[PDB]
Amino acid sequence: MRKFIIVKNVKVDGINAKSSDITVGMPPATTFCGLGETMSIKTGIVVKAVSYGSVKFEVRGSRFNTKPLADGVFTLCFEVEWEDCAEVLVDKVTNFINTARIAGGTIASFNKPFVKVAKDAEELASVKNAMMPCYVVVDCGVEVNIFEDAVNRKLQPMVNGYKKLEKIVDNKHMRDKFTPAYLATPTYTMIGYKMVSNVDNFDQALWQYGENTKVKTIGGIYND
Amino acid sequence: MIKEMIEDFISKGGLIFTHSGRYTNTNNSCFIFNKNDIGVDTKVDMYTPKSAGIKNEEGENLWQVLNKANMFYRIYSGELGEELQYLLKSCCTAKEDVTTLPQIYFKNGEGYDILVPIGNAHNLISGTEYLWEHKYYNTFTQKLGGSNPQNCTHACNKMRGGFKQFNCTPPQVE
Repeated sequence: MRKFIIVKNVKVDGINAKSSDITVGMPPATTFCGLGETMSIKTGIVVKAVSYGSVKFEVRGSRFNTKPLADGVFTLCFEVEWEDCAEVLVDKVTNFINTARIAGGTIASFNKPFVKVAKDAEELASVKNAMMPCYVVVDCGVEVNIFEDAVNRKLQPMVNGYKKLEKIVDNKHMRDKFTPAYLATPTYTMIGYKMVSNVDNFDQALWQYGENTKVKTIGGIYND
Repeated sequence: MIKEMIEDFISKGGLIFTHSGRYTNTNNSCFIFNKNDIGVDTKVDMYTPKSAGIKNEEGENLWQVLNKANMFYRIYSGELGEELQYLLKSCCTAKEDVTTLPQIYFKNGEGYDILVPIGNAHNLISGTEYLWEHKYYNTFTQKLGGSNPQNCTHACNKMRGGFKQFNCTPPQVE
């Protein structure tokens, strides 16, 4: 919990809004975890976690009559390990965003990346508020299942990982014949959205990969 | 009763599955049957060419019958007994097919797995019924199988009204 780089107003065109057979809209936390992981690989920077928020978002055809495509604007925040400089980080990140994709859609513009630092829990709230304004995604857990929870808790299902179903036997068509490959199906959690400044503990908005082919937050299930 | 239904189903190249890549591409032939997934209310999907299956006078084909009165669990467990079992499970068999499906890397410790995502029959069939019964409308509807769903799966062939999807649009800074 020391160093974070923030990228406000990442405008993205032609997002593939479909993240599973039953979820269409906001790209799940897996997607933004994959974005940070991809950045780490290409830039050699160590990315610990990512908070992301919604600024604007619209599935095409859902506001006015005119596969499911969307467009929106996000604010991103990467928890990072880096001491080599401050703007050499800001430049490596700029360079990567310019050509990165978010759920298949192209970045059209973003504010300039900047670096924020936290020495304790209290500075961590300043990192959080530097994302304003945006609605970040926090993990509310599953009580019963995503269907019952969607009706009764009025919360929003979100892909949070995958269950491996079977190992792939013949890698004929597989891109990569050394990495272990699995037939898999998405798993879900329930999420809620918070105006960042209203998040009590920023750890609970910082998403990263975890055990058993899931993503989760550093601080666990969201609690007010 | 049920036998001639299953009989005619095994006659054609009939497969019972809990997961399939067809839901994402009508030409993919990946079908998987996750045995741990099976419970009293587990909805299942099936495939025959042209989605055949004889139509028992009650008007129903096997897919309709198997998903009505928890008939799949009943049969698959044994309150039916050997005869109207094991050959029900003779079709609950896998079929690997990667073509047209995505391949993604998913971090795993130091290293990665590569995952080929396929969709879940129960969440489609039971999910749509559940959001229907409970008057939940914060949804999109998606019709699968293309024009000609009868050649995709049995559930696509009968649920021509479409499957419900959660509208995951977020709030917006105004």
